Amino acid sequence: DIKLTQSPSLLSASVGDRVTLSCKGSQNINNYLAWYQQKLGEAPKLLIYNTNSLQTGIPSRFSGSGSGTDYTLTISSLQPEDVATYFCYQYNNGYTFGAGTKLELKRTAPTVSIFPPSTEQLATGGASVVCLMNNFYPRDISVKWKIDGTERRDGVLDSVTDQDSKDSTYSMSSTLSLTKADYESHNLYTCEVVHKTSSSPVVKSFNRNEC
Amino acid sequence: DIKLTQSPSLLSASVGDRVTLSCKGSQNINNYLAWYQQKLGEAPKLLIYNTNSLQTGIPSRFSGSGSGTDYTLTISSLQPEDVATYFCYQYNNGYTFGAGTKLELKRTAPTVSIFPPSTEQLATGGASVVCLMNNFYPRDISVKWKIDGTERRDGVLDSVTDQDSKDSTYSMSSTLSLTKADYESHNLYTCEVVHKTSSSPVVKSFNRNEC
Amino acid sequence: QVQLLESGPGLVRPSETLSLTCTVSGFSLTSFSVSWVRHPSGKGPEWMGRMWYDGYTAYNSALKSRLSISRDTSKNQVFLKMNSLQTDDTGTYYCTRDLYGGYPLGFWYFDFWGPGTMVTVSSVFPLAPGSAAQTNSMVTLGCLVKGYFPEPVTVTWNSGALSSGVHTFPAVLQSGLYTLTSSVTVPSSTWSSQAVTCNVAHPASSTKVDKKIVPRDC
Amino acid sequence: QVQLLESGPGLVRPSETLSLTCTVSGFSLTSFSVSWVRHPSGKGPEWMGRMWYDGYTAYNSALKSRLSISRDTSKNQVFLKMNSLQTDDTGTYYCTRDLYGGYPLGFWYFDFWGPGTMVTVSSVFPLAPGSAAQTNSMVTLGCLVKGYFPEPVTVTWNSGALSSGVHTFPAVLQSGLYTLTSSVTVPSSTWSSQAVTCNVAHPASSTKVDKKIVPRDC
Repeated sequence: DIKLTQSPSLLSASVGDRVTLSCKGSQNINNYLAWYQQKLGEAPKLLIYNTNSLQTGIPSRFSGSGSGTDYTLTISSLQPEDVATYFCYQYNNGYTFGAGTKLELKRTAPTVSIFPPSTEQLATGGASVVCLMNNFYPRDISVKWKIDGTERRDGVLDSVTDQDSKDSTYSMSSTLSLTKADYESHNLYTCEVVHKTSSSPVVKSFNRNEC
Repeated sequence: DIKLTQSPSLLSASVGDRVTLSCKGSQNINNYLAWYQQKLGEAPKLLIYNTNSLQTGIPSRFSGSGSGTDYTLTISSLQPEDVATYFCYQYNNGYTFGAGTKLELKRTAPTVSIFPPSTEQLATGGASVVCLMNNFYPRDISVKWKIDGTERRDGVLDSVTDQDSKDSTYSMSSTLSLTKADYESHNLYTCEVVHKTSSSPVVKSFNRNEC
Repeated sequence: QVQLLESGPGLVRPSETLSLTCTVSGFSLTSFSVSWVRHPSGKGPEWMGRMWYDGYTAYNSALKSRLSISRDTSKNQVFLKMNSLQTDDTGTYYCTRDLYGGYPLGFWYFDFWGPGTMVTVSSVFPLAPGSAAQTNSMVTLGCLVKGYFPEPVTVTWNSGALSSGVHTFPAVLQSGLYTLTSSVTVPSSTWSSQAVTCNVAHPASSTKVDKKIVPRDC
Repeated sequence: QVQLLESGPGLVRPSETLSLTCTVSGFSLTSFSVSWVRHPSGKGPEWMGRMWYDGYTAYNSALKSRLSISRDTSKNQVFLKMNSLQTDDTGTYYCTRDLYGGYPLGFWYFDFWGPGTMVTVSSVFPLAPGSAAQTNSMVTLGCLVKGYFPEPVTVTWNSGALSSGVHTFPAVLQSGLYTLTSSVTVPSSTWSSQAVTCNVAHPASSTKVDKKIVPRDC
C-alpha cells in the first residue's frame, strides 16, 4: 500500500495563528486523502475528506489541499479547542493512516490545594495524601512533598492531563502515599509547588486530626 | 502397563495451608512421573514432570518427589486459585493417568433470588420456575420448593458449579418445572433455601401475574 | 507459541466411526510427537495412541483394535479414526504435544456425545424479577437455555463484556435432553439505562441465540 | 440517527482469541460497510479489515493472518475475532461506518487490555479540605479511585450535571494496579446547601461506586 508521512510530528502555535499540517504518501494518493482529528480519549473525527471537503459539521477554519502524494490540512485561525492530534488517512491505494501530528497552543499561570487520606482510605492501613495543581500554564512545574521539615521524596506518583479544549492550561495531580502507620506518626502534612508564575514557592499544608 | 493410584480422591485445605497429594504405581515408576493440573473446562496443565521438575511456568509452591512406585505432589502454600483436579501421569512403563484428586478451600456465607416462567417459556404449555443461590459456602445448602402452602417436592433438578478461581464459594441453581397448566393454576410461588449461615430459613416468593 | 486445536463431529451414531483432527501450530510434526488422550465421561484420562516424529504410531493395546492414528505434515494435522464406538467412548478427546516421555503443552479440549440419536437446538427463555428487586445496587438476571442435545452450549452475557458475576451452572438431563441455566449479576444502574443480554451458542446445531432480558411487567 | 456500539471482553489472556461485536443502529448492514480500526496503546490508528455491504471482507495484510471479520444482518452486528494476540494488540478497538472510501460517523469508542492476569475492582476514597478552604466562592473537591485494573474507569461528577470545573487526571500504574484521582471545582454556595458527589464506574468489574464527598470534621 502507500505509506503516509506527517512531517512536523509536533507543532505548536497560538490562538489566531494560522497553522498548516502536512502528510505525503509514497505513491500518488490521487486526491483520496482524509484528515481525522483525535482529541485524547475520544474517537477520531473526520474533519475533511477526499482531499479538501469539510465534513458536515467541521467549521470552516479547516481546509484540505493537495495533489497525488503531497497533501495538507491548514487551520486558518487556531482556536484554543483545537489542540488534538490530527491523522491523515489515505485510501486511494490501500487504507493507511499517518503517525499523526500533535498541536499545542501556547499562553501562562498555576493554582493548588492539598487532601489527606479518607477516614476510610486510612482505616485500611494506608494513608494517601495528594496535592492537586490545576489549570497552570508552562506545562512545566515541579513539586516537592515534604512532611514535618522532613520531605519524603518517594512513594508518590503523578499525572498532568492534556491541554484544555477551552483554556489551554495543564493540570497535575500527584500523590504521596504511606503506610497507615507513619502517616499516623506526624501531624504536619505539606506540599510545595514551584512554577515560574512565582519565584517564591507555593505550598499548602495540613495537620493530622485537622479538617 | 502400570496402574496409578491417587489415594485421597478429594482433599480440601485453606489458603496458606501446605497440602500434599499422592499417586502410587503398581510397578516401580522409576521416577518417570508427571503432575497435570486440570481446572474445569480448560486443558490440563503440566505442573511438574520427571518426578520433581517445575515446568517453565508453574509457580514454585509446586514440587515433586518420589521413588519407583510412590510419588507425591505438594503445594507448600495453598493459594485460592489452586482449586483444581490434579492428575498424575506415569510414563516409565506405559503411559497411564490417575483417577485424579479434587482440591477445595475454606470461608462461609450465601445469597438468593427466584425467577418465574417466561412470557415465552410459558406460552408453550411449559412454565419453569427457578430458585438460584449464589456464592455460598459451605457447599452444603438444602432447597425447598413449596407452592401455596403446598411444597411440590418433585419435577425439580439442580446443579452446583465449581469452587471459585476467585472467592472460594459455590453456587446452586435449582429449577422446579411444571405445566403452563397448574402453573397457571396458582398465583403464589416460593422457595425456601436453608444453609447454616442462618438457622431461620431463607425463602423468596412470587405471585402469578406479578412482575 | 505452540497451539493445538481439535476439530470433530459432535454426535456420532453408535457402530459408526469417530474421526477427529489435531491441527498443530508453533511446531513441526516431523520434529515433535503428538498423541490422542481422552476423558471418557465418568472416568479418568486415558492415553490412546501416539504419533511419532518419524511416522511410527503406537496404540493403547486396549483401544488399538479399533483406533488408528495418522498425520499429514504438509497441512499440519494428526488424525484419529476410531471404528466401532460404544456409548462408552463418550466424552472430550484431546490431542497433545510430547517431549522426553510426557506432554508439555497442548490440550485444547473437544467433546463427544456418542449415542444413536440426533441433535436438538437449544431453547432460550429469559430470567428476570417478578417486580421484586429494585433499588439495591446489585440485580441478578439470567437465561434458561433449554432442551438441547448433545453437549455443550456456551453462554456469554453482553458479548462477554460482563464476566464478573457471570454464573453458568452445569446442566442436567431430561427426557433425553440437556438444559442448563446461566445467570448474571449487575448493579441496578446498568440494568436500566444500558442493556444486559445473554448470548447462546450450540455448536452441533449451529444455533447462535441471543435473548435480551427486559424487565417483567405485571 | 446512526449509532455504532461495540461490546467485548476487557481482558484477554495472551495466546487467546479476541472477539468484539459492532452493533449498528440507524442503517442497514446490507446498504453500508463497516470495519474495525484500533489504536494500539502507544501508536497511531490502524485499519484492520472491512466488512462490505455485499458480504465481502478485506483485511490489513499484516493483521489478516489472525484477524477475521463477519456479520449477522438479522441482529445487525459486525464481528471481530482475532486469534493469537500479543501484548501488542492492547488498546481501544473501534468499528466504523464507511462511505466512498473513509468513514463518516461511527466510532462511539472501546478499549482492551490483553495481558495474562485478572480484573480487580476500583477503590473509591473521597478528597476534601482539612478545614482550610471556607468562604471563597470556589472550593475544589476530588475522588481518588484506587487499585483497579485491566483498564478504564470513568467518573462523573454529580451525575454529570457539573462538568465545568471537572478534572480527572490520567492514571498511573502501581504494583500492577491502576489508580487515578479525578477532582471538581465549585462555588462554596453549592458545597454546603446542595451536595456534590463523584460517581465511579469500571465496566470490566461491573463496579458502579458513588462516593458523596462531605466535609471533614476535626
